[PDB]
Amino acid sequence: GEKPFVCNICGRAFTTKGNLKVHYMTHG
Amino acid sequence: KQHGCTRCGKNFSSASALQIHERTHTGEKPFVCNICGRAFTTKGNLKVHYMTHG
DNA sequence: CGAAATATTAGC
DNA sequence: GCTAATATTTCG
Ligand SMILES: [Zn+2]
Ligand SMILES: [Zn+2]
Ligand SMILES: [Zn+2]
Repeated sequence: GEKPFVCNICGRAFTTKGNLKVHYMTHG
Repeated sequence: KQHGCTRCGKNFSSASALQIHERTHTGEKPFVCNICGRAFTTKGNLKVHYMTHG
């Protein structure tokens, strides 16, 4: 679908692996 | 060349990007919704706003 | 290439 | 949700 990459911590979805990666850092 | 806001100090990726940012200082909002008349600084934000009407 | 579009983010 | 702003991607 539209945003296949999902953050398992907060559940937000993203269009690319890279966008997920940069967001995932904010949980560290 | 760096496209810096000489009048606020922020740097931007292109001249047209500086353009869009300068509107935050001048109050220029060239994109007006045809339904309710709300004005926006960018075409993209007006486009999203139209989806709040349909 | 830089302009334009799009995705995202911050704020409330 | 809905805005304001900008970083990233896309485009001709
Ligand atoms: Zn998350
Ligand atoms: Zn400025
Ligand atoms: Zn409107």
